[PDB]
Amino acid sequence: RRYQKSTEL
Amino acid sequence: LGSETRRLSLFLVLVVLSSLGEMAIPFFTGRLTDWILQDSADTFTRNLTLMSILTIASAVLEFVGDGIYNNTMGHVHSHLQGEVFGAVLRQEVTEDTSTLSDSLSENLSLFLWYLVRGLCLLGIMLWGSVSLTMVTLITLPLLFLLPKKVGKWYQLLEVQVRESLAKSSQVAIEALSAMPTVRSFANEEGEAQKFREKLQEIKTLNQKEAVAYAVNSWTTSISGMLLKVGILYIGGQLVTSGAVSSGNLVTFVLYQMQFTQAVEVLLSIYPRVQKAVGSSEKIFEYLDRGLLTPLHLEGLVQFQDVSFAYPNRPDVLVLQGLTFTLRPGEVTALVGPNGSGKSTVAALLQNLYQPTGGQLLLDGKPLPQYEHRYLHRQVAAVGQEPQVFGRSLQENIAYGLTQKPTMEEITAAAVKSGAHSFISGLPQGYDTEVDEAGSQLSGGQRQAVALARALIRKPCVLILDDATSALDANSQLQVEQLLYESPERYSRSVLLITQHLSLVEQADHILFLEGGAIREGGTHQQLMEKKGCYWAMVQA
Amino acid sequence: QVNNKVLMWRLLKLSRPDLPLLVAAFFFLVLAVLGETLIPHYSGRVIDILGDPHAFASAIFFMCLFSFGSSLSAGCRGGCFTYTMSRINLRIREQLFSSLLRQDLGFFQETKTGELNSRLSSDTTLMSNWLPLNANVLLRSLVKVVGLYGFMLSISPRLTLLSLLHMPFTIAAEKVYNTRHQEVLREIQDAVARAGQVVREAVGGLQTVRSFGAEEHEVCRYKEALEQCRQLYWRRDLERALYLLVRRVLHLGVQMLMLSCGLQQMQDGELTQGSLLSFMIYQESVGSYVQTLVYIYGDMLSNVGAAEKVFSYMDRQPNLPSPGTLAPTTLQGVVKFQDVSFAYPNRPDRPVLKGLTFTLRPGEVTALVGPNGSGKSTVAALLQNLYQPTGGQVLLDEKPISQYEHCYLHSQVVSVGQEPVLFSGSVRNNIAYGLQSCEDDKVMAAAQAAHADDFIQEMEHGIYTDVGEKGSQLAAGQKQRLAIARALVRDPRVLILDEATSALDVQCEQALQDWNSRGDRTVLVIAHRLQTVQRAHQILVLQEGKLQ
Repeated sequence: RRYQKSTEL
Repeated sequence: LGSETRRLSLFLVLVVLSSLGEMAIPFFTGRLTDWILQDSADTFTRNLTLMSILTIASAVLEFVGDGIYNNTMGHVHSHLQGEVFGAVLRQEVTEDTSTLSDSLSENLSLFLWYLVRGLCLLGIMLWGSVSLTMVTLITLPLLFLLPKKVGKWYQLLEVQVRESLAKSSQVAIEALSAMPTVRSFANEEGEAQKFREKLQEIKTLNQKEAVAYAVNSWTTSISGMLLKVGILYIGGQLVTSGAVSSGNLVTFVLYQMQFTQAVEVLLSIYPRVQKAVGSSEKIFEYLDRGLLTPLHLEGLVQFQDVSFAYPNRPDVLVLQGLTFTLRPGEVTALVGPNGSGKSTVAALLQNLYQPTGGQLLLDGKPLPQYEHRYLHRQVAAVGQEPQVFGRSLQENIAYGLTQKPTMEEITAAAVKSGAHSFISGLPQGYDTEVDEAGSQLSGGQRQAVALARALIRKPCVLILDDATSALDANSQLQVEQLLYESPERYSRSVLLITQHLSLVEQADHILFLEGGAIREGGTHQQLMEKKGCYWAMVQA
Repeated sequence: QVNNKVLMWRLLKLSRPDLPLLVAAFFFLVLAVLGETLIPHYSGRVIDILGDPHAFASAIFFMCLFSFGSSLSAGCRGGCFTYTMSRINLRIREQLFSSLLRQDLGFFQETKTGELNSRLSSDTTLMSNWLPLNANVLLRSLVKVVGLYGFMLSISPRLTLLSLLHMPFTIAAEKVYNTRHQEVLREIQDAVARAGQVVREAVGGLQTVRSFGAEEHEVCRYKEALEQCRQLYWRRDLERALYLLVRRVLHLGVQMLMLSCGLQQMQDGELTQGSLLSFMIYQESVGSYVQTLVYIYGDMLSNVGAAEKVFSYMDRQPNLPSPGTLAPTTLQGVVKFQDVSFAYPNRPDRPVLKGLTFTLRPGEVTALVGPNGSGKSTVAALLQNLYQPTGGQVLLDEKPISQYEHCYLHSQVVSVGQEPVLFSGSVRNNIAYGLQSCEDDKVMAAAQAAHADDFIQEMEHGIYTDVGEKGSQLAAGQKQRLAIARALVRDPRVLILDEATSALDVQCEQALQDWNSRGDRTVLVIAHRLQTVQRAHQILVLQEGKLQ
């Protein structure tokens, strides 16, 4: 699996 | 974790292979570039087939490896939780392990994947062009210092804001949990003012949190742009010089982008792994901190120089040289000072703790030598604090039973204990489930359930005490009448520690202890008609 | 439904005072999106030019300027939206807390404190992300998609048709995966809660388990719960990997179909190299936005539901009677009960009082005795206007108690609770609770009236120390004498005692029942024994809801 980035505000 | 040393090794192979299979999209891309400036279709087809095959194989291998790792980690987590709970229950927190294991597993998997990826990318880049790789390695640390510094400050501000919000929450829950007093004193405006004053402090921190967020975003973008430009300039100059072709430059650029992404992921992931590893040691430390065969007992017990104490220290002993004895088929009661703690003797009768001195052998056999499985179902009785578990009533009234009793047997046991009426009056019969921890129970119902649970196993000794204290006067009278009306006085030994003299009136031989040993005793009629303790208590 | 539209309108109106911030945010967002759209076009034109210094310099300068401007706007917008979110959260929490304090006592008798904590700690944050997070990402994501497709159609009107045909196979897959995940998560949560309940039950009944030696069965039940949860964990972990594999395979195929078609079109002569590079960049970038749009639209509904759940608490109507206005200057203190009957709304049609009737006088210290299933507590409570009697009436100085002002009434009449409760404030704040202002001279006088000074005065700084949380450091007897001092600091005209002598000294009770606060002020004391008989001027027993 691959890293998931948090949505930018 | 050692028992799964093979499977994990298999995983540790597959990931590596996958990490080599996904490096075929950049490489061949550059190759295609070097094909477009030197214009057959045979090489184009070969490159396309190689790229597609390698990518498909990498995807499949990654899927298989992830499946194997998740399957192993689930079993490891379940086993760890089971062992933790068993140790905790026998010792006499649980959710901490459950909330830690998933995070630890996920972060470890991501760390391993991206570390292997980064290693493979660095190796292929170093084989590709030494000079550009050296330039990238030199300029990486200088462009990866300030963003961490800004991010730490932003994270500190965020955690401060969250802590302040939690403080205000309680400042509110505490106020809302005692409404009758607040309404009685007409002090709602004070509570509103206190909450507003609490919020006026977070209002200050939010501004600096926003400013730090903006500055962090700017710094990250600037570093990201500068890093790429620094290597693009030197790559362009090298290509113009004519030492290397354009396809090699394209492959190196793609590899450098992927390598930077991998390094950034690793830096983001590592602290969580460190925190979880540090936290698991607390759970570890908290977790790490044969009998003769019995056949039957006639109910004959006796003690000589018996002593017992609290687990904290042997100096908290509540007995010293006791000589308690109850004949088989005879019911007796004991009395003493409230602070003497004679109730532990009942625990000594249940073999909960080994004697601190002498012996407590009963029925011609040592007390701690019989099998625990069969002894607990022949020497136990109603506890000092009646309660009902969250299971079904048909199961609550027979808890701790190796074999579930039949409906007729359960009904007979309840009737002998007077609990048949409670079972009949309960809706849906015995299939009804009682509330957890006695949430909807009653004193009389609890006493009846305790008596039924005691008498279901046909005990060879009775340690019933304080059961009628929680029960009502009518229930106590019914229990006393049932005890007195049993066939030939139940044809067994009873050593009930009664709380009222009404039960002790018909005692075979009453006794009272003082100083850790029995100090007086005899017949109830003789005790109440002489200078004994019973007569003094009755007169007083 | 229209309920969602109503909730959305309410959430819009809640954010009305944030216009100067929202305007700047929605300006910076547009600037950033417009800047980020145009870079690959200039990259492609630079590539084409390389294969005239003026055009090259112009293109390079424009690309750099757009990159820098977009980089700045992408941070300014985030800062503004973060500040707006924080403001909305702090605004909604205050309204939610200030609306609950006006509810009736039955609402708190019924509703569990856990629900109130959940509303005031978790949902008030979930409903605060609606405008600054969801309606922001959705807008930019959709706009960016429109701009990218416009540029793609401009570059090549034929290659874009393949992406337009391919998109549904991505949209449907993302929707299905999100739908499955959203339910797997809640199933896992329910299983975890059920597993924890077993440990809670084992902890609750520990003594019986140790007495019967049934640990080997509780361990088995816990292991069964864990084995039930592990399967759900494994199912989720498998579904995620399957989705990832499908996504990877689909993308490679699309790219190879794009690469092959683009090369075959260029070798014909209808395209250039920079145009192909720009088209490839656009086609690569469009998919992430297409997926995140679906993600955000799916996530917004949870925030809407949380907002509905929060708003359902502050719109409920209370059950208090009509407010009063009267406030005489000198209350006589005569209290009369006339045919008073009462039934709790929580357990209706099971009356505790059946036509109770009695009369109180200033000097006539009246004592109530008799268990009556602890019904003596109910008659004390309804004398403070805490509950309204369903039958009969209770009157103060020939007027109903409900006709007096709420602030005024609780100054003349005060009662001491059966189980005293103390607050986490200082000693002075607890004694002067509810008062607008007080002087330390009165606090000493109030404290000396209950002999609590023997404990307070040993303590450093006197009355300014912090009492432990909910009176944790105080003893049972100490709390009783502190609660008494909270009453005579107010100089009451009517006094009610809920068996304070059960823990406090009997002589102290006599002094409290005979001092200036009780010399000519009506005193009603509740006793569980005949101890009140030594001073009661009018003893009154009541059983089964009927007076003796």
